Amino acid sequence: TFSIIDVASDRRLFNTFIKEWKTKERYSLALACEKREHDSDGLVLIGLSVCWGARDSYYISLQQVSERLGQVRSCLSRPGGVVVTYDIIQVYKTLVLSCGISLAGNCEDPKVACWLLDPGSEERTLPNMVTVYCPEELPLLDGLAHCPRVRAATKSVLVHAVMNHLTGLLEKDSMLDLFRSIEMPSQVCLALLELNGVGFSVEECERQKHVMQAKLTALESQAYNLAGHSFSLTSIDDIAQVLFLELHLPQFSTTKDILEKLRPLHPLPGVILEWRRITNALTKVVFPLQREKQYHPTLAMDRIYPIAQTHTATGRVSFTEPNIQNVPKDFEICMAFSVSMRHAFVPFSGGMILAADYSQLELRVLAHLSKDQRLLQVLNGGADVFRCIAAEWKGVDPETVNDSLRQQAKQICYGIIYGMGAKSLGEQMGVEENDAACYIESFKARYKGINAFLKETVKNCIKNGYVQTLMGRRRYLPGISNTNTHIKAHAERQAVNTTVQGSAADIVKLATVNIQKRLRKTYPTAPLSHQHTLRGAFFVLQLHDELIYETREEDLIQVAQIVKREMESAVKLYVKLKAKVKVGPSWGNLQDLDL
DNA sequence: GCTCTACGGATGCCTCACAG
DNA sequence: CTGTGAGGCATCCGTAGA
Ligand SMILES: Nc1nc2c(ncn2[C@H]2C[C@H](O)[C@@H](COP(=O)(O)OP(=O)(O)OP(=O)(O)O)O2)c(=O)[nH]1
Ligand SMILES: [Mg+2]
Repeated sequence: TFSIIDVASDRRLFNTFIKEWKTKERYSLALACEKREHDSDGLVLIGLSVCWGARDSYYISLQQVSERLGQVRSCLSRPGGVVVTYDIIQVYKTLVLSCGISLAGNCEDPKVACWLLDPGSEERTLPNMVTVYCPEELPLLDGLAHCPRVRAATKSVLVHAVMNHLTGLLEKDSMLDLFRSIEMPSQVCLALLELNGVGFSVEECERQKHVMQAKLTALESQAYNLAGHSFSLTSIDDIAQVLFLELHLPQFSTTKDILEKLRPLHPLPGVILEWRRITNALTKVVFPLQREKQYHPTLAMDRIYPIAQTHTATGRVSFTEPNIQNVPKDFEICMAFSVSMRHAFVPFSGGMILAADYSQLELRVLAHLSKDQRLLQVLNGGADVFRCIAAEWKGVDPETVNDSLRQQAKQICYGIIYGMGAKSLGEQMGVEENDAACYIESFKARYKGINAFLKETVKNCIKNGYVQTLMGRRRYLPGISNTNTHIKAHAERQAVNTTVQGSAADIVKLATVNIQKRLRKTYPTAPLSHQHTLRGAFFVLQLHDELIYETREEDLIQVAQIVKREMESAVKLYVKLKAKVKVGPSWGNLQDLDL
């Protein structure tokens, strides 16, 4: 019954297809691109194929008129009417960049359902899905020359069948409400983030690169003079020589975090550390971005377009190649220059970067999950828990806690929460093994609800094989009952961390979706992204709790109000989700906006 | 006895042509 | 006949963000 009839061949047939399509509560949509060139209509994208069910596929050719594209735009932009596509983000970007079509409404992606049912598994290709979840369609795998009219039909029907199976599988696991309402709208928001791209000035990048390269030459001159000869800084053998071979205390694994008893006294290891950061910064941001930089003519600027992965074990969002998330924070260079690779990321003319970062997000989520009344009452009163942790660690007043010293407190807190042992805590605090063990013991005793939550999460993981987040995501950890102690402990730490961190990721995704909905309510006429062609915000980057939006100068205040309200009202918990909003002329130049 | 990501570089065995 | 350099991947680790 596998049919590939072409609806876009007759006027009346196409009209009947459209009128039956607008009433379909759930259909499957597939791209059909004959990519003769690497983002066009009739040259790259050839058409769209549809599938309502019962092994039926209808093809809408975008080749040799525009009324078909107009009606497809009407159907795809809020015709119920859930459209399921394979790799929704790339499909959304292709539709936008080829025809300016925005998928508005309810969208679904079988990859997202497969990753919900097994976050730690491998990213199943569509045939891999048909060979696992829906074996009853294997003979249809033939059809993926490519002939994008047949590959699209086969992909659409297979995606429809696979998503129908995954719908029942999610209903069994009680993830369908989370999948339909939170996971997929977050994917559409990430597609909008990829379409927008983050602004990027080469002029700032060029001057930062020039200063960094001058510093690299100076550092090489120092290192070749500090030791006595001219070695190679990119080969581990040379660093394992001189250091650990002449005077320094230890093949030898010359890496970071051995700063103790090495970086003091002889200053060579500090120079090597600075050289390695600046070199990593260059070769992983500056060079990759200066070759991945693209020119937006309408904005008359340069933009970096990242690619989101979203197949994360804990529910986070990552980015490949450009790695805008991993762009380093500002660091100082002495003769003093300030390498701010984020400062190279800029809004359009007459616009401002707006960044809203969740304040102690995972602490609040852990307080809600554990129902720990102590933590709840501490963090509902406006107190900064990380500041107090740093203060009690160092004995200084909490109001005088450095941001760098607060990062160590954050690391200590989250590590203790997520299974850090006594040796690692001693390393990260400088205290002895016994002192670190007593610190973890008193931490669990003080926050009784948190320790009870950890033990109960481990026990329920052993009983069920999986852990669950605040909004229903399950991660299966078969190693929880493994006989080997190391694997069992790793699975325990992963279980607790997945619970809390996946809950935080769910909260962040829902906050992003709510912000986007409110922004579209407030600015219905604004463009959805920078590739749809001003007013509103644009969501140029996501930092796992932080949302960079790149708003207009006059709309800054209203956008900040909207963003703060939505990030605080995303989910109703026993905690308050205090969001910290900053604005500035650049990503690397942001000032706190107490609004 | 922190977790997550990507990613490149590094190990670390497994196997195949191969030259003796 | 057979060790074997080489290659061939398969993962592990370090490092930057979070
Ligand atoms: N296990 C672990 N998770 C971390 C660590 N640093 C950050 N994370 C996770 C937990 C945080 O809730 C989440 C968001 O990142 P941030 O570092 O910006 O922290 P948060 O928003 O919690 O606090 P702050 O923003 O400083 O008030 O990242 C770390 O050192 N260890
Ligand atoms: Mg934060």
